[PDB]
Amino acid sequence: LIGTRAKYGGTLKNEKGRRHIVVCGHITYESVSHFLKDFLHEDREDVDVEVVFLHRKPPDLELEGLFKRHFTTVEFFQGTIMNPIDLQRVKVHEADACLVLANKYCQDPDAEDAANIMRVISIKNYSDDIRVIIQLMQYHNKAYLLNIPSWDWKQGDDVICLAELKLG
Amino acid sequence: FIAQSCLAPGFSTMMANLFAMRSFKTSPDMQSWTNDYLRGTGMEMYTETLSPTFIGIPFAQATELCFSKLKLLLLAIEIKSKISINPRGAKIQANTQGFFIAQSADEVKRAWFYCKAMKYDSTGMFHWSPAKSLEDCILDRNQAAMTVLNGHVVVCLFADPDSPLIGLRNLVMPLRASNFHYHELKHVVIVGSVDYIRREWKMLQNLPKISVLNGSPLSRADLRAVNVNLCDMCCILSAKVPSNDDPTLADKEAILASLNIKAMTFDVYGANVPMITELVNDGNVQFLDQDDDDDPDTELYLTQPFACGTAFAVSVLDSLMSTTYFNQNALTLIRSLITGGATPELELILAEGAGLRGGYSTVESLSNRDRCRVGQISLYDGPLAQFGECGKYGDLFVAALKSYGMLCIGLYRFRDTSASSKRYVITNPPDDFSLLPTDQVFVLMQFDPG
Amino acid sequence: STTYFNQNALTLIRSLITGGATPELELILAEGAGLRGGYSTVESLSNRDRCRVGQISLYDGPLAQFGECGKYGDLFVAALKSYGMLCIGLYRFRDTSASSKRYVITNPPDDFSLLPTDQVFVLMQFDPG
Ligand SMILES: [Ca+2]
Ligand SMILES: [Ca+2]
Ligand SMILES: [Mg+2]
Repeated sequence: LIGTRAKYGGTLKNEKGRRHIVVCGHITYESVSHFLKDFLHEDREDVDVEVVFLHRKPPDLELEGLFKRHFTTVEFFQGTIMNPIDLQRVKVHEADACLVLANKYCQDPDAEDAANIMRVISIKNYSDDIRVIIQLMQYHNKAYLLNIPSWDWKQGDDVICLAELKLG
Repeated sequence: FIAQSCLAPGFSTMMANLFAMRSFKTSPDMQSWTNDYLRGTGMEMYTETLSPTFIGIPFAQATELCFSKLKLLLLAIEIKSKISINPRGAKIQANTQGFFIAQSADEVKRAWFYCKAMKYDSTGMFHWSPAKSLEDCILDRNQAAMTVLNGHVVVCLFADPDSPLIGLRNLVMPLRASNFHYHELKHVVIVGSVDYIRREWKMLQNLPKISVLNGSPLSRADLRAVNVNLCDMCCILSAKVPSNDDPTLADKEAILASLNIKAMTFDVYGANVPMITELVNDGNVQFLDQDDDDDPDTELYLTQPFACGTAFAVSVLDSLMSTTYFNQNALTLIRSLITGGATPELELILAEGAGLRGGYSTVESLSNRDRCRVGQISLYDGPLAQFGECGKYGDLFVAALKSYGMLCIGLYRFRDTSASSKRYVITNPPDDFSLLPTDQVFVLMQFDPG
Repeated sequence: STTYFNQNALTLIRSLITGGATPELELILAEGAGLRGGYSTVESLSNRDRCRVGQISLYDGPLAQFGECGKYGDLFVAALKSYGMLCIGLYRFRDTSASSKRYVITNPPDDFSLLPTDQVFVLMQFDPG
């Protein structure tokens, strides 16, 4: 009943002239390790961009060690993107962009796409002027995101359709 | 409540707040429109025996005196066995039970101490039709585009063929009451799967002016076919079972449909389309609106979408259990005001299993058509426009009652007086309240033959 | 990661693999009526002139002289000036001797040695007629 103290929580500390992004969705050891390797590569020109991860379930021991090795550039927070309180903690309004990862190996592509679409609505509800990049499983779900009044492709909003690119 | 909102937008919010027991403290300084809205939320139904001083006077003079003197709104009385809503030319008899709207039961006691010192059905309350077939009511994309649909009602239904039945009568029949003439009846079009509506067509055979369009209301092609930009009210109803995977994902279907319509452009934009949305979870109301602050712990009736008559949920109906026990007549007034006057043995007719059966109209039967109905008016034009500029609410209440017999219940004005066409509900403003030319008044309209 | 650092990078990918997907095509498709046709005009027919992804062979043709011993840089220069083709890479047999398996070489150096059985990834222009 006493248990242990909340390992991950609180509000991200603000810094002057600091650029950060929010990554949500499928936060597992496969996605985080692969994303961090490509995001932080020596070939790409180095830019001071902070990476903030938001997820509901606490990370396992393997993911915690990965975050430790990237202590000065990667942070993790416990919470859901559907909660406006949790959105304030990670400071989405000050984030350069929000990245929504998707579970490619999912039993129901419709269920995965519907959950990811709801995440964009929650982010756009908090503030419309946020760049959102989302991975999409099926092409017919792209119409729902385009019909959102706050969705603007000219402002940087992008949809990465796995089915469209794979078959292309 | 959704059907009543079609006739008068924002009526569902006024109905829900009038049965939830809320204690209202006046505040020194806060947001102006919230302060007016919160004062209305402190109003609820109350019943009290009328004073003997009121004996022998008509109802119109009785309710006018209560508003001017006792600052109480009398809207219904009981004549004995039956309840009449704003009766015309009805005397106040001895020991009469009256229905009042007030902040608390203490204020209501002043009324007791006042002193000088085949066209219609068998019941004749709803219109009837000779059991039109479902196949004749099915329309295609080109069939619905070529026909004119102005001032109609669009019912966005999300239901699987195996989904539990939600009783699509309860939304259509109140719109088919005998209070409305056949020329002023609002056309009803249902957008959804025909397989689900087929099971619902048993009790919709005899209701005139019903249209069924196959497809999904999410698609923009179906919405443009039925001309959603010209409809009086767009209703979003979901009948699918909740998967219980996540509370925030329960209303993903209705939220997407509401946002899709708000963004469409017509050759008039979709943001001005009046819509009402059904929510299975209270916490999903935060995604219905964009220009507002959201809080998980806030109460549903405190939210902006609910205050504007846009969002609705069954959680606000739990207060009816306590209200019914303390007074059986309170629930009877509820049903007669929202169901279009559903007489008792009419449910006995419905319980038989043969559906709605019609009857031949007689002089005795046609007398039931004369009763008050829920309506909304505007002060921009007409003979009541003089009070819009600077006239007080009390002056409008007396003038409307004396001239046309209409009983003003509340007001429906824009949230911002200056940008956005959002209107919130004020229930029973004080007699000294100031009006605006862009105000809409909830009134109880008498039946005018012809 | 590529999309976040540059939005134009994703736009190039979509145009290169989908044959050209203009933004308002997505809006038309999102309506729900499917693909919609239109009457070709003088301006509408101008969109047909754009580069396409194709593959050529150095076995028999006007560019066959570089197959024997010509360098990759010479083939890239000659093809661009004469035909407008832009060489992207090579599609060469795994074994030079045997299986008919060809692997992909992306942007070989200008000093690379070509083979008569080599295929080149090129971007050919639209030729009317
Ligand atoms: Ca009260
Ligand atoms: Ca909101
Ligand atoms: Mg109230």
